[PDB]
Amino acid sequence: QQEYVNNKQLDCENTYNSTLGNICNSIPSCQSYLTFKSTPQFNTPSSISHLLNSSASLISQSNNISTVQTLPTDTIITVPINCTCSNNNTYYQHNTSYTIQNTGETYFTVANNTYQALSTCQALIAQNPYNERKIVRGNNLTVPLRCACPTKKQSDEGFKYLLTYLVSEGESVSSIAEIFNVDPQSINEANELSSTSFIFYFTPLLIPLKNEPPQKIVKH
Ligand SMILES: *[C@@H]1O[C@H](CO)[C@@H](O)[C@H](O)[C@H]1NC(C)=O
Ligand SMILES: *[C@@H]1O[C@H](CO)[C@@H](O)[C@H](O)[C@H]1NC(C)=O
Ligand SMILES: *[C@@H]1O[C@H](CO)[C@@H](O)[C@H](O)[C@H]1NC(C)=O
Ligand SMILES: *[C@@H]1O[C@H](CO)[C@@H](O)[C@H](O)[C@H]1NC(C)=O
Ligand SMILES: *[C@@H]1O[C@H](CO)[C@@H](O)[C@H](O)[C@H]1NC(C)=O
Ligand SMILES: *[C@@H]1O[C@H](CO)[C@@H](O)[C@H](O)[C@H]1NC(C)=O
Repeated sequence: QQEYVNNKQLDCENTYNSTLGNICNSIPSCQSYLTFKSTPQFNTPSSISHLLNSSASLISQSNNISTVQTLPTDTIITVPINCTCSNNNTYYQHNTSYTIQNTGETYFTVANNTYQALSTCQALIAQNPYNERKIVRGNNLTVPLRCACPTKKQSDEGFKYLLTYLVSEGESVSSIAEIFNVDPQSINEANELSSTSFIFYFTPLLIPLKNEPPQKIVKH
């Protein structure tokens, strides 16, 4: 289980435990997965791997695609990543780097737009030295991407991986669970939600997996 960010990552002026990162509460190193929607700029295994610090061969393997193909805009892909503990072993995160392309970008646009909510403004503020009001083109940010490793309880239940899923409008825990062939209660467990809680678009949600994720993700 990890606490759900619950749209606290919209409130960049305040610090919330969940927005600083998933807590290192299990094994210190594991294989994990992110998801990512291709865009005109990030439309190939090489460009996406560079942004997210994965490899083109891993993306090719996980999605059953060529390492050199383009992807139609808005294709959801899985991205295999290491997940390990960082910052005095406090957080599970996967580090990557991002150089600001245009002055005007902010910690929020980096976390929410460029990285599609795979990180948070608060984690970027906490883990970088730049004045949040004066970020400029060329600043090279460390971006702590959200991931986790299964807890002992989840492993005992048969979960091999956790995958960080990006919620879109019109999804429910049941529709997301159908993608991965898991019980939605296991998604609730993984995110410290109940069947009465809500999930929100443009937030990351951990999906516990018994097997590798499907090679093609279709929301509906
Ligand atoms: C956040 O975590 C710390 C230590 O883990 C502790 O203050 C408490 O459990 C949480 N509270 C707040 C206000 O963040
Ligand atoms: C995993 O960690 C190794 C060693 O730090 C690093 O070289 C590699 O880029 C990482 N790969 C992924 C997919 O996270
Ligand atoms: C990830 O980035 C943080 C913040 O700069 C750093 O403290 C940590 O050592 C990094 N972990 C790596 C590179 O494995
Ligand atoms: C990729 O992740 C590894 C740790 O797994 C880290 O050492 C390396 O600095 C990262 N690369 C980038 C470009 O941030
Ligand atoms: C967050 O990013 C999405 C694209 O991933 C964008 O559509 C949305 O406008 C951004 N959220 C805010 C509050 O600006
Ligand atoms: C930003 O830093 C990373 C390592 O933290 C490095 O791999 C990358 O080349 C740097 N970006 C630029 C544009 O120099």
